[PDB]
Amino acid sequence: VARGWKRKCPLFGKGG
Amino acid sequence: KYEITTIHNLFRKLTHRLFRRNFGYTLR
Repeated sequence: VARGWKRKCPLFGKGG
Repeated sequence: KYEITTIHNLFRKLTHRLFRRNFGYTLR
């Protein structure tokens, strides 16, 4: 049930 | 604001829907 860490490349990546 | 979503993912007891409804709906 993990789609926010496997799809969020630019987000979880450097978006933070 | 993602660490709290990744750490809670291991907490089956903790209701986490912002990972797919907030961090997942983005797909759309």
